[PDB]
Order: sequence, then C-alpha cells, then structure tokens
Amino acid sequence: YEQGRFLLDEPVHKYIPTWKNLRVYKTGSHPQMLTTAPQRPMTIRDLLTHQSGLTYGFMNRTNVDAAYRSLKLDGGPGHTLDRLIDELARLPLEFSPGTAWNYSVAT
Amino acid sequence: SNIIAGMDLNRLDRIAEHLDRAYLHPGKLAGTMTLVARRGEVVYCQAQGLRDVERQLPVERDTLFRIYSMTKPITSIALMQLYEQGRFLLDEPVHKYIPTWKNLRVYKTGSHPQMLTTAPQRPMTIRDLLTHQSGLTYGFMNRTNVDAAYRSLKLDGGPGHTLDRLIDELARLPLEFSPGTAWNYSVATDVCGYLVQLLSGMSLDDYFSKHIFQPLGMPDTFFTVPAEKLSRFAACYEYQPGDSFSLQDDPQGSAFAKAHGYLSGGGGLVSCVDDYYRFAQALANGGELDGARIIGRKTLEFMRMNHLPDNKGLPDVAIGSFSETPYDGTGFGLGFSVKLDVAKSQTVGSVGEYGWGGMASTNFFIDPEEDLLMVFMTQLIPSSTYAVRQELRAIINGALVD
Amino acid sequence: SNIIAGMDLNRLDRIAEHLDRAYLHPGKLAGTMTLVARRGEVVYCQAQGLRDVERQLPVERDTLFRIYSMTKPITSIALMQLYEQGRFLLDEPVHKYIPTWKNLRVYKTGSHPQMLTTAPQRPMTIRDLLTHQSGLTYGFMNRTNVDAAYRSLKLDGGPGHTLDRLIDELARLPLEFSPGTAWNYSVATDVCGYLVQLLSGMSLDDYFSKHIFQPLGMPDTFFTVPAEKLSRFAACYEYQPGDSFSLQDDPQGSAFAKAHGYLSGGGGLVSCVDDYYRFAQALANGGELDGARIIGRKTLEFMRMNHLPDNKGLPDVAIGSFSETPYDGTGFGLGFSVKLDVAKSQTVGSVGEYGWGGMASTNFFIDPEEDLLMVFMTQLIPSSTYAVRQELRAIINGALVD
Amino acid sequence: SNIIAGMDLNRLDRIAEHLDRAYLHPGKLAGTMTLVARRGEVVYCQAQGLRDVERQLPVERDTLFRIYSMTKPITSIALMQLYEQGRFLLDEPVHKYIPTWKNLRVYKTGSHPQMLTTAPQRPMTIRDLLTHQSGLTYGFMNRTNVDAAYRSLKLDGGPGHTLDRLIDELARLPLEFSPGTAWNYSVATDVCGYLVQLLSGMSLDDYFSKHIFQPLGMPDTFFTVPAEKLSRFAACYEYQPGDSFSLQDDPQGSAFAKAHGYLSGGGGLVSCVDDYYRFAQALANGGELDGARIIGRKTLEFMRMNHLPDNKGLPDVAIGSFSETPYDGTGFGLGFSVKLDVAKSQTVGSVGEYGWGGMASTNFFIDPEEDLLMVFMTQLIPSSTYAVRQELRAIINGALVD
Amino acid sequence: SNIIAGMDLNRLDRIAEHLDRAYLHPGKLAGTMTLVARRGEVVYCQAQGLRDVERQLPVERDTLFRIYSMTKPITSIALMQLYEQGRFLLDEPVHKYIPTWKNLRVYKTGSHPQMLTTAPQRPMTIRDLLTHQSGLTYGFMNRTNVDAAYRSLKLDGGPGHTLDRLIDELARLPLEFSPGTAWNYSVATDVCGYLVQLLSGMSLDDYFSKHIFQPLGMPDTFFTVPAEKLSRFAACYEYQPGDSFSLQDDPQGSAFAKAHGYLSGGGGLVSCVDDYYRFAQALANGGELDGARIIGRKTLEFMRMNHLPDNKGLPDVAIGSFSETPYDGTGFGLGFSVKLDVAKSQTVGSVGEYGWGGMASTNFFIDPEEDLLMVFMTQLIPSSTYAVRQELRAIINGALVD
Ligand SMILES: *[P@](=O)(CCCCCC)OCCCCCCCC
Ligand SMILES: *[P@](=O)(CCCCCC)OCCCCCCCC
Ligand SMILES: *[P@](=O)(CCCCCC)OCCCCCCCC
Ligand SMILES: *[P@](=O)(CCCCCC)OCCCCCCCC
Repeated sequence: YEQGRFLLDEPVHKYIPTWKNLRVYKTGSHPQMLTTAPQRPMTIRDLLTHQSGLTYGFMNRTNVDAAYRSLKLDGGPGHTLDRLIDELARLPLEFSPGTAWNYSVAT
Repeated sequence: SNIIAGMDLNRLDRIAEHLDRAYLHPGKLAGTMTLVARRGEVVYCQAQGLRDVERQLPVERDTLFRIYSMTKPITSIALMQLYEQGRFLLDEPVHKYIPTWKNLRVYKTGSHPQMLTTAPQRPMTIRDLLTHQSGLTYGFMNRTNVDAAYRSLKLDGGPGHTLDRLIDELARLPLEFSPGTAWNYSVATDVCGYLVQLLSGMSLDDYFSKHIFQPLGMPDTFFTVPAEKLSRFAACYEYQPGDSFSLQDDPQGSAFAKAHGYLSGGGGLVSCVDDYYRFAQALANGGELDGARIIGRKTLEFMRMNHLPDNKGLPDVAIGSFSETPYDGTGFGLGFSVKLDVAKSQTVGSVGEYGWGGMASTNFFIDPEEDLLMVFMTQLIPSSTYAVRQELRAIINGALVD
Repeated sequence: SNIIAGMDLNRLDRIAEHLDRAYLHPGKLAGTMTLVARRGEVVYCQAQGLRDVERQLPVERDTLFRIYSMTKPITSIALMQLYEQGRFLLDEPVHKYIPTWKNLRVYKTGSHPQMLTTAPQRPMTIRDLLTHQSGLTYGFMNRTNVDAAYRSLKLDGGPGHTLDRLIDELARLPLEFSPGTAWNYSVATDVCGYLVQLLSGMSLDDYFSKHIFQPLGMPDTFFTVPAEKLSRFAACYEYQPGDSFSLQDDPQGSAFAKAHGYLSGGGGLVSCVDDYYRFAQALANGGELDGARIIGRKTLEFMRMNHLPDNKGLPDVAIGSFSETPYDGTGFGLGFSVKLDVAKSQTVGSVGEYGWGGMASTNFFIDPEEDLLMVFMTQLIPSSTYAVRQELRAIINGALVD
Repeated sequence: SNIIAGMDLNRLDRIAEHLDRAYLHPGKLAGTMTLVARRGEVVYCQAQGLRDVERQLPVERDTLFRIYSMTKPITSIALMQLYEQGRFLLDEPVHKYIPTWKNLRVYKTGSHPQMLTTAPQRPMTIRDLLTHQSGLTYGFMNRTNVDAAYRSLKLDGGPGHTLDRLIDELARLPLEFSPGTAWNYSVATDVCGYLVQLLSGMSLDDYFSKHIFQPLGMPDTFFTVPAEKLSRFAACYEYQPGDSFSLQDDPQGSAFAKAHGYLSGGGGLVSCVDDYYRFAQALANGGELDGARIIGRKTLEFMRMNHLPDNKGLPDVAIGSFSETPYDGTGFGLGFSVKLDVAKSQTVGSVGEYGWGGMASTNFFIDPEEDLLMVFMTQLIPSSTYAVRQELRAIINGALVD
Repeated sequence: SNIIAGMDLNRLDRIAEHLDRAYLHPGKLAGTMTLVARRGEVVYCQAQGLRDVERQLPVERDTLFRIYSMTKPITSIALMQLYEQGRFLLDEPVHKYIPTWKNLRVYKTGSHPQMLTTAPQRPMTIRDLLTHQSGLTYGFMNRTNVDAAYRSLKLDGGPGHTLDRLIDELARLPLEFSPGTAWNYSVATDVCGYLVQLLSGMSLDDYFSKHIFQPLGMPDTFFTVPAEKLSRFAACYEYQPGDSFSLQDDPQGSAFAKAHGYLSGGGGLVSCVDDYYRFAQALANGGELDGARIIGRKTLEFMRMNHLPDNKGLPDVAIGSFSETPYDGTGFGLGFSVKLDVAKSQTVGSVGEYGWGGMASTNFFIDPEEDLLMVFMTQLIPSSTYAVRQELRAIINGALVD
C-alpha cells in the first residue's frame, strides 16, 4: 500500500479479474446455488477487514461453508492459493460486500 | 352465447387453446386435466395430452395424479374435525400431545450432529403446526444446516420411514426460529397427520377414508394406488433446461404403488380431478356436499382467515422462496393460502381466494366472493417452474360475464 | 329435523360427550349445566354429574350456582339503566358522586399504612369504573403492595364488610396507575353497585329485583339463597394438583345462605342456568324479552363496543393475568369482553362476541353475528384452571350448518 | 307502550322529568324547548319554564331564541348551494375572491399594531374557511395577541360593524397558523357569509330568505326580530357562580331587535324550534322537505364527511378549548361536527352523528344511522357551562326500542 | 321537476349556464360537448359555442375531438383483453417480450448521449407500464436530462416516428428511477400499444377497430380522420395569457388527417362524445354494451383497483406535476385514476370514481357507487389550465336527488 501498488477502495476484481461477477447466496446446495447481484464489487479493504462476504469451511453455519468443506478450501491434499482463488470465483458470497462481517479465507 | 352460472363457456375454451399453444405442443408439460365450477355447477372439464409419454397413453378424466402438497388441506380438515369435538385447542403446546418435544430448542450454529441451540420465547403450539410457524422445515428447502440434517435423516421420505420415526427424530433436532416469530414451509402438516392418529386412535389412511373420502364419494384417493387402478396412474416428469422434461416416476414400479409404512399428511396422496373437485366443492358449500358434512361452516370460515400476525402477507414473515413476489398480498390460514390484496398480487382474483398446490404443479383455488373454483392436474416437478396457475386465473376470471 | 335454527343437534351432543370424557369421568369437575340458544330457540340444555359430591346429589336444570363475576354485566346494566334516565354521564368524575375520592392519588412506593403517592393526570371517571381503567385493583390479584393493603383490609369480603366500608377504605388507598392509562380487574364494579344505590335510593338487591329480575322472570337469582331453596344450591370446589378438586364451600352453612351486610356488584349473585339464559337472551334481543325491557337497544350496543384506547385488546393495556395469550384479540366495553380479531384469539367465534365469566368457571357469551349464545355453569375455583369455555366454543361453532 | 317510529314515548318523557329535576327547579336554566323526531315523525315537543323570568312569561312552542352559532350550518349550506352551480371550488385560494388577502401572513410575535409575521406554506382556501382550518380566530377566544387585536377592533360585533369591515380589517391581521395545519374556531363562517353575498349578488338575509327559509317554510328565522314578533322573543341569561344565572339580554331593547349593519353568518340568527326542525329534517332527508330542495343529497353527504387531515378528531388538530375531552372521537366537515368513534366520545350515539350548537346552550344533532334528530333551545351563555346536550343524548338513544 | 334516473335535469342545466358564464362568453374556451348518463340512461347532452372559431362553425353532437390521453384507457383494455387469453402475466419482465430492454439502467448523471447509469433493483414489469411505474417519462415533462433526450429524439412524435422507433430508441436510454419505486407519466402506454401489436399480430388501429370499436358501435374513432369526416373535426386551441386562446391545430392540414406511421397508444385517437360514451357506458356495465363484450367484468374490476404500493395516492409516489394538491386522495390502476378519499380530494364524488383526461382538456369519469358517468370534450391545451372538470363534478353530483 505504502509503495502505491494498490488502494483500499479498489475492487478486488482489478487484481483478480475472474472475480468480476461474484454473486450473493440466495438459496440451494452446492453445486446448484441460486444467487443475487451485490450492491457493489468486493474491495481490498473488505478482504483486510473480513467484510468480503467470504467465509471459512469450519464456520459450519451455512450451505456456503458446506461448499468450502466439500472443496477443502481450508486445506487438504494438493491445495494451493491458486486453487483457493480459482474455486472462490465459482462460489457465492454470504452477503453483499461491506454490509456485514464474517471471519473468512479473505486473509 | 353458451353461458352457465354467469360464465361464458366460449371464453373458458381459451384454457385448452392456451395449455396446447404454451405448454403441450412445445413439450413443456406431458398432459393436463383442468376442471372449473361455479355455484355448484361444473362449467369446464378437459383432459389434454398424455399421462404417460413413454407408453403413449392419453390423460382421461379418471386419470390418477400425485397431488403432493394438496394433501395438506385434507390433513388440515381432518385435524379441525377433532377441534370441533373439543379434542384440543389451537393455543395448546404441541408437547401436551408429544411430551418428548417439551425441550425443543432454536438452531444457533453447528452441523448435525453437534448443533448448538438457544431457548425459544415460548413452546410450539398446534396453531403453529397448522400455519407453518412451528419453526420446523423440509429436507428439500436446501438453505440451512437444519434442512441438511432433515436430508441426512431422510425426514421427507425414504426406506423404513414412518410418522413414528419423523416424530422421534424431530425431538432431537433444533428449530429454524422461536415458534410463532416467522413462517417456513415444513413437515408440520405430516405432524398434524401424526396428531390425527394420536387423537383418533386410527391410522391416517383409515381416518381419511372414514371421515372424508367415503362421505364425499372420493373412491379414487389413497396413499397407496391399488394394483387394479395402477393402469390409470400418470407418470411424473421433472423440468429439464430448454423448457423440456424427463421421466421422474414410472407409474409401474412407483413407491406410490407400494405400502411402505409412511402416511405423509404433507404430500402422500394420489387422487383424480373428480375426487379433488368433490373435496373443493364441499369446502365451497361451507363443508357439506350432497348431504355429507366433513367440517362445520364456521370452523371452515376460521381456517380461511389469515392466521399470520397483524394480518401480514407471507413475504412479511416467510424466510423461504415464499418470500418472493408471487406471494405478495397472500396470507395463510389453517392449511390454505388466503388472498389479502388483489392489486398487490398482480393477479386477477378476489380477496379471500383460498387453496394450495403440489410440488408437481397441481393447483386448486376457491374464490368465495364469486362461488368459483378450479382444479388443475399435471405432473411437472417443481411447481415453481411455470406460472400456469396464474394464466389459468387470468382466463377463468376473464370468463365471468354477469 | 335433527337441525334447529341452523344448528345440528347431533354435533351439539359432543358437548356432553366432551365434558364426560375430559372433566367428569376423570374427576376434574363435579358437575356441569350447559345451555345453548340461537335465534331465540334453546337448542341444548344438559345437566351432568353432581352438584354435591359429599351428599351424592346430581346437577338438575334448577340447580343454583355461585355465578361470581357474571354479576358484573348485571351491575353494568343496572347502572346504564340510570345513564338512560340522564342521572349521570360516563366522562363525569367519580368524585362528583363520591366527594371523599376527590384527592385519590397513584401508588409510588411504600407498604400500608405508609404508602407514598403521586398526582394523577386526571380524576377517575364513571367510564373508568365500568371498564376497569379506574386504577383500582382486587385483593386476590397478589401482585402489588396495593392489593396487599386490600387483603389486610379484607376489601374483597369478610366479616362486617359493607359497600359503605369499601368506599370509605378506598378513599384512603392509592391507585395502581393514573386513571385511564391502563386496565386492571378491580372492585370497580362493586363501586358501580354502590353508585346504583346512591342514584336510585334503593339497596342493590331491591334495584336488581325490581328493575331486572322481576321484569325478566328470574325468580332464582339473589345475593342470599332463601332457606326453602338451599337444597338446590350446588357445592363449590377448588382445584387440587393432579387435576383433582376439594370441597371449598358446603351449601349448608354457606355465607351465601346468610344475609351478611355485603351486596357485591362484583361477585355476590347466586343464579341458575334458566335465569341467566333469560338475562342473556334479553341482551341477544337488544334488551327486551317477552315484552319486558331492561335496557335500550342502542344503550346496549354502546356497552358492547370496545371502550379501550385506540381499539386495543386487553393485553395492550392490562397489567394483570389478562395480559396473557387467551385474551389476545379481545377488548372490553361497559361490563363485557368483546372479540376484536378472531384469528388472533386462536379460538373460533365472531367479531363482537361479548360476555364474561365467574372465578368458579361459570361462563356465558353472545355471538351477535350468529344470534347464538351459551350459558355454562360449574363450581371449580379458579376459572383460569381449564380451557373448557374454549372447547365448548369449538364444538358449538362446529355445530353451525347453514 | 306508546311507540312511534321505534321510540318509546314513555322513555322520552324522562327529558322533561330530567330538565325539571336537574336545571329548571334548581334555577340553573330559565326555560327549555326540546324537539325529537325520527323517520320524519316528531315524537317529542316540550316547552318548560320561562322565556322571560323578569316578566314571568312561559316558553311556548313558537318562542324565538338566539341560536347563535347554529347559524353556521345554514351559512355552510348557502355557500355549498353555490358550489353546486360551479361558482367556486373548495381547493381555490380565498384571495381569488378577496384579492386584498393574497399576502396574509402567520403571527410570529408582537402586539397590535406592530405584529411580526412569517410566510404561510400555502394560501388560505375556501375549504379552510368552511372547516375552521383558515388560521382565523374569534375575539372571545382570549388566548393570543391575535384575538386581543380582534377584540380591540370589535371583529365579533359592535357599533358600525359590517361584513365589509370584517373583511377589510382581517386583510391587515396575522393568522394563528399556516392555513390547513391546525383547527381554530373563527369568524371564518362570517366570511363564508361575505362570500355568499360576493357570489350571489344578494345581501345574506335575502339569500337565506329566498334560497333556504321560504322554500322550507321557516317564516320565524331572521337576523332582526320584526317588531310584531318581539313579544315571542326569549330573554338571554349568562351563568353566575353557585349554578345560578343573571339577565344578559332583555328582549325589549335587544340589538337583535335593531337592523344594525352586521349580518353574522357565524352567530346572527334568531329562530324557533319549529323552523330549525324543518332545516334539520330537510338535511335528515338528504336536502329535500315537502318537495322543496335546499341542497343535493350527494353535496350534503360531502359536507357530513370528516374534512380534517388523516381522519383525525378535533383534539388531534384543535389549538382551542375544542382540544378538551368532550370532542374526543368527533371530527369536522363543512360546517358540522361528525362523530368518528362512539366509545372514544364516552357518549351514546352513532358514527356519522352531525350537528353543531350555539354559545347560548342551543344544540341540534342528526344521527343518520338511526334517522333520528334533536333540537334543543335554551338561553344560557356559555354552552360550555352544563353537559345537558349529553344527558339528552343518553335519554333519547335510551328510548330506541327496535 | 324533470327527474330521469334520480337526477334533476333542471339542476343539470347549470352545466350549460356555467360553461357559458365562466368559459364561452368570456372567450377562455371555443366550444364544449358535455354528456352525462346514469343507470344506462343519457340525462344530459349539450354542444355549446364553436368547434372552429376562424370558420365560425358550431360544436354539434357529431363533432370530432383530439381526445389525446383518453386513448390510454382504450390501449389498457386492448392489452388486458390479451391478459384474459393468458398471452402474458402482469409480474412478467417487459424484456421477456422486448429482449433489447433486458439491460435498461437508471439515470445517475450526464447529458445525452453520454449519460451514466446504475443497475435497477429489478427489471421493469408489464404492470409497471400499465401503471406508469416503468421509470419511463414523456418528452414534454421538461424536468430532467432524460426527458431532454426524449425531446432531441422526438419520442413524443415527429417526422418518420413509428412505435418500432420508440422501442428501439428507449432500449438505449436510461430510466428516471428503478422500476416500481415511483410514478411518472410516460410513453409507457404507447409501449403497451406496441405490446398489443407484438402479441396480436395486428397493427394497433386494426386491433382497436376489430376488438373494441366495431363491437361497441364506435364508427367515429380512429388515429387518422377520414377525408369525408374532416368537416366535423374541431380546431385545437392553446392557452394565451389574459385567459384567452390562439389557434394550435387547423383541422384542414392537421397531422391527424394524414396517416404518418405513428399509432400513439398514449395520445393518438380522435373520437366524438357518442363513441366515448359507448366505451364509458360499456365499462360502467362491467365490460358489456347491447350484448357486445370488450372485457370481463372481473378483469375490469381489477383494472379499477389502486395498483400503487400500500394503497398510496399519486402524490405519495409521483415525481411530476401529479404530485400537486388536485391529485390528493386519488390512486391509479391499470390505465385509470381511482378516487381513494373524497374529503382529501376536496371535490365531491365517490370512492372508486375512475377515469382519465387528455392534454386538450377532454375528461371522463365513471362513479361506480352512483352508476353515473360524464364525458366532457373541448380543445384547450393544456388540461392543467382550468379546473372545469371539478366544477362539472360539483354540479353533476349536485343534481343527484334520491
Ligand atoms: P408440497 O407438494 C411438498 C410435498 C412433500 C415433498 C417431499 C419431497 O409443496 C409444494 C409447493 C407448492 C405450493 C403452491 C404451488 C402452486 C402450483
Ligand atoms: P370474578 O368471579 C371475582 C369475584 C370477586 C371474588 C372476590 C374473592 O372474576 C373471575 C375471572 C373470570 C373472568 C372470565 C373467566 C372465564 C370462565
Ligand atoms: P357560537 O355560538 C359563537 C357566535 C359568535 C359570538 C360572538 C361574540 O359558538 C358557540 C360554541 C358552541 C358549539 C357547540 C356547543 C354545544 C351546545
Ligand atoms: P395526454 O393527453 C399526453 C398525450 C401525448 C402528448 C405528446 C405531446 O396527458 C394529458 C394529462 C391529462 C390527465 C388528466 C387531465 C384532466 C382533464
């Protein structure tokens, strides 16, 4: 940030283009989850503050973290960051970015 | 100018024209059975297309259908028959009749079998079950860790499932919310079934047969399709992308043809248009048909009231897909939906219009302001797929000419 | 004709079946007298079980009962007879007629006799007394330091208690709240009794006899049971745990058999089913029976209105056990409860349904939408014990078949 | 049992018994004239006591009374006759017809003649005048620096006062509030009088005589009492402490006997019970009596509606003594009060009950639900003194027996 | 007293007296045609003044008028005829039938052609078009950068304008607001016209002629005035200061006389009083006239409901000049205004009163409570200029005498 490499209010999809069309969970089970448009795209500040709308496999509360567990996005054989980013591109968010807080893989 | 009971029959002919043009000819539905009645007189009855595509068999008037959740009004009436004998009160805790449910709690977090819970503000009441404000849910809802539990325990149906098992398993599960505080479509009506058994001493198929089907002359309504009648049983189809459908249940070798031990107050029944018409017409007459009475006129008027808090509609309290725009201006009584605001619903009809549907796109309604009713049979899962029940309403209300 | 006045008598027979199965055979109640009428015609009348368990005497139609708080509607009518002669106005301060009450104040804190108080926003009105918005209370409420004072002064009854004493003692006591701002069941109706005396010049037993009981042909209604009729007087029973009961009042050597000096506008009367039916049927007819009139049709229509602020129900304003779920969707007029929202009450019935009960489980109602009424007599203290009045409503409304 | 038009005449006799016992015998009122009618039939007519105490002259049926503000409904009808000829619209600014009023402003502070003011949100409308939402006031209100100005300019009456002068003086005075935003009893109706003149080309006494009094057969209603009828004119009395009264206006040498230049649309008229009955009965019949029509049935139904914002009662918007408890559940239309909530008013009566009174304790009402009406004449200033109009309502509604 | 259908014809004569005195003699309007009907019977019909001032030609009963926006109810009925054949549902996205509209967006800022936009909460529905909650607008609104775009693209009309062009151009323009969230008078009804074409396969003039004008016997209603009838065509006038008017459209060489390619569902039609009466009377009869039916009774009752959110009036949701005081207590259905609160509107009338007007001061209404209707024709742009439609209502409702 201090080298001017990004700004906190920039969309994440500027640096991760495959995340441009992330959507918010409405209902359904992996892999047939229905979704709604977010009010705005996810920002870097959202990631740094867990307001992304991402979640954690181990949360064990929602159909979304059930998806994280079946895809082993918390860890497990042949898991890389490249895989986490690739898999999250195809998953819904728990809420429109900024509108709530949920401890997440955001970090 | 053919007019019966203030209905232009030429206008009603648009039903068949519409189902052909929009659903049958383009292969979105296999076949339809459509009945309309007003002031006690049947003014429309029309089989169309096929009950079985694979065996090239047509829909006939006597064709048998999975009415699925159109069972719920029948189970509702059954239980309310016992209300009228003073066997219970609506504001009574369920745990009075099901003591193992005294300590039911509300889901906080976790996955089955380690779910954490919180105390409910108050115990679940019979009225909560009859109105889906229990805080119970359905396996197929696919929204929460709680319905994930329902699916892993096969509480919607599956081998060796009985009502006794549903009640035993639900005693150890959390609720989606403190009873009364919200609405969520549920097995609650299957439980009402269990309470009919509990209070009557009879198995649900026997209570139905004795106290509803025999009195009303409904010989073709049952949880299990007799072998002799299985030729009349329609195939069930499910939606496929491109507005097409695939085989979902073969009538030969159907679980509906076997007597497994599960009498589903919620979705179990097979019926035909004629039988459901007699049930509907009985309700339209205030509970009596051809000198047989299944419910008091007043008791029924009570069931058709909106029983949601502060005369709210389903979207004001529903957590589910009953939140969505089609259910705007519609409330819920003791086993029927109730139209509250016609303009808000964006569909022609009358305040008080009551009824329900089945997940296979079966639908019925009773417009008590117009003494008008419709029974619509098809077999396409899920009912959410097409807006056909709304198009039919448009056409039918269109055919009123007094 | 198994149907009288649009009521199936076969369905009404479930009343006796229910009271037997649920209360009498299991020994929860000693005996019941149950009357139902519609469109001026008595369609059900049934004595069951025993008026006196110890002496093995059955309930007969002519059996006399402690109607307790079912006195309140009679006292209400008595006072409103005088409203109709212009003898007072409802919005008048009580202290106009009871000058020693000019400086009544609201309880802040302390125990009798050193209670601190605050100024009320406005003086208590006659309408406040008739609607229990006085801010007066009852000894038996057992909630506040104020009712503790009522008990130590025996303001509910006891040796040497007169109305003159009640009025004199209340002058020196604080109110639970500024008059009009809340609802609390009270001696207010006993005070209405005192105001009937004050304005009429007659003792309350004489006003009742002259202006209500003689006109309506109620020869078996009185504050004191005449010696020659004491054989017909039922025993009173109180609840014991395990859904059982014990002797509470022996009809021989009962204070109701003596003329102590206390004419209780609130709970004093003994009556039979026939007498209370004539009073109820008079009200159902708009104040007239067989050419005798006890109240104007319009005056009565005024008493049956909800007199609570902003058409609120009892739980929106009640501080007491009338806060609880059974009184949801029920308001209060000048001596009657009034059903506001049927669905909210979770009990079948009609908007406008009015009546009241006695602490000994006596109950009556008049459904003005259905021209239907019930009188229920039993002697089990307290009325809160069982939901029998609700079960009877379920069955009775169940028997409507037009 | 004397019954005319569903009214017990024996019950109506309590009127005379009550006025004697409560007002006449104890010397609180000099004399009363009381008329009651229902379904077009006069069922009570009773003069009592004296029209002139000093000259020991009794009240007779033909006795003339200062009806004071009961003029306002007549002025209201006069103006609405012109609404029906399309001569104006209610939502039009007053300054369209009175251009010198374009720049009326709202009182901020100061004393006459140096009052500071603020801009109103919108100009005053005709509807504002007809409903006392003008922001005009009355000299006698004695609450604000504005009514102090009205008194120093004698805008309620006094030597050389004309309507032309009222309109000219009000052009230079501030309003109590932005028009529409509140209610305050006002000269607004005297201004309506001026607008009748403006639009009709006639003097108000001529418009009234031609278009109301002659058609209805009201020969004894006038702003000035003809010399030959001055024998029939009652004395006016004012309240004295100890519930007594003193001479206020001697009928000989009364300003009502002279034609000073002031035709008061607000309080000017003298009438008798018979004349005001014919006016009342015309309204009760939807604007027609004996083949004469003074107003369209629909136009009158419009005037009897509540014209206050959000169907509010007078106390929700009134700044005056019309804030107080007696006006609870009463609204205001185009020159009549309207009962909104019977229970809230604490007085027996019907929703829609409309009418008005005069400052000398004159009163009339029309219960359109019961086709019932009362005219009450007496001469005791002010009308606020006794609750007699409420006692009469109690007795009269008491006498309904269908 | 001539009375037809409970209407005094002598009172109705005030219409002509009023239009003469207030509009014609003072030269504010050129000429009027006024028809009033009640219970199926025409009780008033009166041509007055000139259809063409320049050519000194009088208004006759058969005179043709630019009804402008009184087209909108006809276009509304046309589309709802197709609702009744199940051809669409009101809650369907418009982009289902107009796929190029899938990605319509809401105006944020900028000038045509570089306007920035935001995503709408939901896609535009058919119900939005029929109720002007689309978020579309009109060129002539002259309030926003969006209507500036409509004017530069001549979307209200102009050389080579077709409906095909309107639809193509609107696909590339922003909406004033997210559909449903507000009300703004719009080309939405011209689009409904396009949807009639889309669904019927017919050009709009043909659909109208076949399915409305021929059935109802309206031979003198058309988008283009046939050469042989152009003698009957009135001149259109526009307002000039000093309450005067100037020539706006010469009937000889009028664009209404040419068949340019623009069929305006919003303002295109020319008609006469007799034709519009037949259309109005058909609606007043529940969709049938002399055995011809243009719409189902129930479908029409649906169109006359208030379709605004939470039964709000136009000012609660309108962004335009429909915000203003004249539209208080008026809602909006599927192509008609609906009176909600009579008192609030400050104009006499009934709850349910429905209709609409044209920008040339044409007006009609149907009071379904009184079975009463009016058609008023004149040619003065704009309709906002004079309150004549309100004065006519005052007089007409004034003439009711039952
Ligand atoms: P029901 O048919 C669910 C029956 C239990 C199925 C267990 C797998 O609910 C379907 C929802 C339809 C309601 C209204 C639909 C209109 C056609
Ligand atoms: P009342 O019987 C109290 C009489 C004074 C007794 C003083 C010790 O109030 C009882 C409450 C019952 C109301 C409705 C009950 C339904 C059966
Ligand atoms: P009006 O009589 C005032 C007339 C102008 C007097 C100028 C000094 O108002 C009196 C208020 C009475 C309204 C209702 C009273 C019930 C009897
Ligand atoms: P329409 O006549 C607009 C027609 C399209 C014109 C394109 C330049 O709307 C006029 C508004 C009148 C509504 C009610 C008026 C009462 C007489």
